[PDB]
Amino acid sequence: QNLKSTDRAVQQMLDKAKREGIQTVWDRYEAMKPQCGFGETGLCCRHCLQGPCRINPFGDEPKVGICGATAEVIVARGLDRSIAAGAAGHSGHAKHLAHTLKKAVQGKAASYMIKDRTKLHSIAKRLGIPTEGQKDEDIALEVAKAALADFHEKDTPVLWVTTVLPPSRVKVLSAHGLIPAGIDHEIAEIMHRTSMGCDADAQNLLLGGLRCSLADLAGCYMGTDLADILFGTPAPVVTESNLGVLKADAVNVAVHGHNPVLSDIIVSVSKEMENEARAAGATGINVVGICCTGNEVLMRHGIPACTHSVSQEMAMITGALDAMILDYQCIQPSVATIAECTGTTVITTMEMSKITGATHVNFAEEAAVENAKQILRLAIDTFKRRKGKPVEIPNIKTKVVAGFSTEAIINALSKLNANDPLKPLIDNVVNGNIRGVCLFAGCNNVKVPQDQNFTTIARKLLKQNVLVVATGCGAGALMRHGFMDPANVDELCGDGLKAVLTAIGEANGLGGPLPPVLHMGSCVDNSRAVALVAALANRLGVDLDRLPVVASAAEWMHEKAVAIGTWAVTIGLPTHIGVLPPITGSLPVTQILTSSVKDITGGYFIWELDPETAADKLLAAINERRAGLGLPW
Amino acid sequence: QNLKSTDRAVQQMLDKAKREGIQTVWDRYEAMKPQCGFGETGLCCRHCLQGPCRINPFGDEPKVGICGATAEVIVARGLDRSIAAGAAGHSGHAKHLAHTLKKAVQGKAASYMIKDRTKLHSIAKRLGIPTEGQKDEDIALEVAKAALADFHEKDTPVLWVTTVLPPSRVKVLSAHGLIPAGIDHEIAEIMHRTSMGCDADAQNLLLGGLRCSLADLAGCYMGTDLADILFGTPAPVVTESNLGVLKADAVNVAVHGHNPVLSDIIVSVSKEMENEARAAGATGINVVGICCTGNEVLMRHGIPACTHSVSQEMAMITGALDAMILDYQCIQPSVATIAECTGTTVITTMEMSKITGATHVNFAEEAAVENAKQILRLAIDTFKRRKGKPVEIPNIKTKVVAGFSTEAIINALSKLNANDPLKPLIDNVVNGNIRGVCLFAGCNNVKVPQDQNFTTIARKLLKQNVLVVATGCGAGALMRHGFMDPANVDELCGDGLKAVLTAIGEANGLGGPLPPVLHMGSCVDNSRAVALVAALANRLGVDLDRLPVVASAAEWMHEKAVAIGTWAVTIGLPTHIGVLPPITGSLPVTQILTSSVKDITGGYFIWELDPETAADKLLAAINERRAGLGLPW
Ligand code: SF4
Ligand code: SF4
Ligand code: FES
Ligand code: FES
Ligand SMILES: [Fe+3]
Ligand SMILES: [Fe+3]
Repeated sequence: QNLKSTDRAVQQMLDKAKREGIQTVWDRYEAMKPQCGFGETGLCCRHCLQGPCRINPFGDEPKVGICGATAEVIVARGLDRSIAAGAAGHSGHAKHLAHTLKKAVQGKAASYMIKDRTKLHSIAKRLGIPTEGQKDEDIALEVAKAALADFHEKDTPVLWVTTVLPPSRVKVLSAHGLIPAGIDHEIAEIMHRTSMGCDADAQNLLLGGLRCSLADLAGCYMGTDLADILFGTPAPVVTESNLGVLKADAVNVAVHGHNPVLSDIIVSVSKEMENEARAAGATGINVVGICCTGNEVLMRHGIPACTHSVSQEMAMITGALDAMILDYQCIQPSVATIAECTGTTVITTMEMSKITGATHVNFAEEAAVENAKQILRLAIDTFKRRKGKPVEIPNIKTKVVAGFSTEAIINALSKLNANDPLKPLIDNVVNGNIRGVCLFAGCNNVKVPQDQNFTTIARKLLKQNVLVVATGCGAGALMRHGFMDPANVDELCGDGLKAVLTAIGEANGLGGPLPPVLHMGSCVDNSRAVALVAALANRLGVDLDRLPVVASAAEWMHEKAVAIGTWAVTIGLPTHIGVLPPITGSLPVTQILTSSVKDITGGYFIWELDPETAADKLLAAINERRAGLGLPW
Repeated sequence: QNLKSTDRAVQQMLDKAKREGIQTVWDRYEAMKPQCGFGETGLCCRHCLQGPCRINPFGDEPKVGICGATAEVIVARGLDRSIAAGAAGHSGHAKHLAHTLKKAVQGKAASYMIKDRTKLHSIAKRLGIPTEGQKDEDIALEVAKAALADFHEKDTPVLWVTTVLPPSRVKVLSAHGLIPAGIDHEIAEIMHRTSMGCDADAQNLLLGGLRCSLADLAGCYMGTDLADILFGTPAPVVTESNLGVLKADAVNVAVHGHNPVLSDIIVSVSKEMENEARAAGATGINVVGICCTGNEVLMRHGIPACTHSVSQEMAMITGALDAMILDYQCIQPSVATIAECTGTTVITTMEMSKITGATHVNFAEEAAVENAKQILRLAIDTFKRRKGKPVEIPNIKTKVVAGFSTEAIINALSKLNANDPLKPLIDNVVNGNIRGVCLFAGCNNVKVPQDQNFTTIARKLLKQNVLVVATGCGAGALMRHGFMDPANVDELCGDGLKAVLTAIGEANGLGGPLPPVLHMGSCVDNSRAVALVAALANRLGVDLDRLPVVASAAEWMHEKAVAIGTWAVTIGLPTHIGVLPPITGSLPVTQILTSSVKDITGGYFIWELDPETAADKLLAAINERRAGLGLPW
């Protein structure tokens, strides 16, 4: 079972699933072996009804697509569509939040409001929206309208690219024609250019994909911006993670998906309803998080994280999960079938994300509190039906200190230097206490024993004094293995890094260090790491491709994560990936993405299966950046 | 060779390609056999890096995707993305024309202008744009701005859906939530909902696809609208088709692709340059058409059609094609490799559609005449290099009467009834002279002997008095086999149909009938058949799913054609397809698309391999509609 997951709670539920005959993601993976080598290498195309076409990676025919498409065109077209799909997910999330903010300040959804007035005004300043003499509701309406305008062509490019990156970076991108004209405009243009008998030049195609990945960055950044306005900017919090946060005597309700627009309301209304749950025999309503919508309410409210990604079925296997409330993205559709065995009420809430066999509740922001009550009452009914039923909740959980928004990080640093908060961080980079910065991002993948790459790489970087920040299911992996617990700083961190975490924590009224890893939030909150790295770059007067900053999508899965990895390279970062993407069938495309993209953006993909080898390559990349600044290493 | 193409000129060039060792699309198809059965059935998914996943159509495992996706989810997701890709192609074409019209009336591209003032004003009326007291350039600017606004969400739905379909049809679509909110909005939403861990309900997924297909209809209709404003509404013309329109002593220049924005200019400037071509020893510049941009300038200017679709390489094999001028879509990238053997100068012109090994000329509307000259001079240089070289142009061509825009059809009918032009057509439907209407649309496909389905089905429908209209490469197939020559009416048409074609032609100052098939233009000009059928429906006071009107995408290939077939079903038409789409792996999805979609839109797909059987099923569908109106049959 430790070949499936390094998480001991997950291993325990795998034993239970095995003996109850419940099929899991790992079983479905095993039944799929051996996987198709054409798809694995990227040498398959189904973009027209003359296909499917394939190309032998080596040997005799087929050597070319029926229309004449070469291996390098087929590979670049397939990658481009996965970037566009990722952009469409992060774009759709941001768009829904834009409509919510607009409804809120137009008096149409009273359950929503401007919660962070500081954030609203700083965004409006960043966009060049006039604030002084304006009402908040009119500033916010201007911000929401500007958000919606970035989806289509207009007289400006996408402002959620051009106003978030260092001006030098924008000029480098603009010189290569890489600035997006509109978010949905770029998504559609990718789909057009990759359809049959259109773009057939690998380099032209990949430049389109880099541009589409910045459309995805815009959507990430807009989603983070709008969610902070509506629900508050995260600040440091303490909570717990892993399956042991479930409680047998409570109504256990998981929020699962990505968009917190309803899950933040569920959090609020669930407090309002403890009495109704006590009347059914529960201690209360135990809201817990799965995947990124769980990260959202962990970051803002300290909702304990139940589990993540590949292991999400295991929360049901406990027998104690009474409801699973879904919005969209990364939800294994298997949860709807598994619920018939485990008793869980699986509930979809979004018009464009339904699952056959789940109960659907048509959430509308105008009726959000009423919907949350209808939903939580289904959860209460479910808890009643398992009166007397035995549960197996693994008694396994970790302490999690989280909530490190970029504003929180700057604020924490300001306690060492009030008027120059970034300087203490840069000082310890220069003198070697901080070797560099590594962002862990992206999913788990069934192909990789769960969390194995994240923890192995992080363990080695931390001992080498790398400052480690994490998002999404990378934060999930680290948090479930103790990397967000300050009590483990002594074990995990080098002396230089420990010294810095201790000074910052001691200066923030804690008598203890910051945690070994800084949790910066959900996948769209990868935009927070951009805001931090960009601010560091602007303070040093250099572009991002000169900073000792790297990223590792160590176990990545989703098209969303492919987009993120690509815009990490596009904004200038050495970017490690721990699962082969479908590009090895084309050496020219692999060469572009792993080497020659350096000459365009200064970033590049680092393709490494072995996590120990990956850590060495990440340290080498961090150290080359150090040498380019003339730092010792 | 007749197993590859029923076109005798194509067969002759296949012999030449074979003996010169030049590989063709048919050779590349043969080298790809046997094709992958998982892809053929739709039972493959690569939407995340845990894949590729596949499902055995029958037998033991794998039975489900790794994430839990069922066969019906995987099949519906794959179809949805092909619809979105099609929508993005027709959308991009329309969008480029919208920007061109805006540049033209803003004084920025003097090579473009309002050429059809009648069309501009009728579109503006249809959209509710005020005309009286307004300048043309300000009406047109309003029309262009409204075109661009249909790509994103606004306070109205896509007007290029709601103002083009009968009001009853709009209410039926609106009741099922099928009206698009924005063209690129729907494309992105499809990409989101079909990414991993999102929509997992076949019916929900397919309803999204029907809505996205109407986004494609909007783009088709907008593209036709804008092209008519800019370049003129087609009116009946006489020309020729097939490889024999090439001339050994001329500079033979093919316009190839879909967007006529440059190819219409090439037509104009090529006249301006006969002397420069004569100075190099040519008789002149012989502009000919390939695929839909060729249809565009055939419809408006009588440019002879050289060839289409699957056979496009054959035009090069003659040795006489000096230049091939490409915009985008349906261009076999093989033309760039083949040119090294045949001497042809292959020229790309659009930023997002390049082909490795082709010469790229960066066309801009602001510099259109200068670009056309640079391009035509490359063609002249090429003609010089083949001085004395022998060519093999098959002496095979047909007479083509074309240009039947919906306005041209109404005008032609008006000569039988000035104030009620549709009535003569409806009269002969009622009394049986016209059994019904069949639209042939879409591509050729290497899987089907070229043109075999189109001609076989058309031959049987025409003898049964069906009025046949055609677009795209369906018009190409019919025109290259003599179906657009009035001299063949006696051979091809039933007595009822012949009587009507004769009366209309005789009443239009011809002493001869209309051609056996009415050529209504390019693939976006499928919107013209919609405008005609909608006008017929509005005149009878019924919805389109009550008219004896069918469609046949008899040899379809492109994702664009998948979108068209889907919106033909969505607007209510029985729609035959001649190549299996990747849906047979899911019986529930096949049942929805072939039967139960009837209960939503009244249209349905007719899946039939055998063209003789297809003609019977199309006649049966036409005759059931007749019976529903109480007509004899
Ligand atoms: S687009 Fe080309 S390579 Fe892809 S399926 Fe069609 S013929 Fe094959
Ligand atoms: S989305 Fe599901 S079915 Fe598709 S590749 Fe990923 S795991 Fe497999
Ligand atoms: S041949 Fe297996 S992915 Fe297409
Ligand atoms: S297994 Fe062949 S199309 Fe994927
Ligand atoms: Fe996740
Ligand atoms: Fe074509």
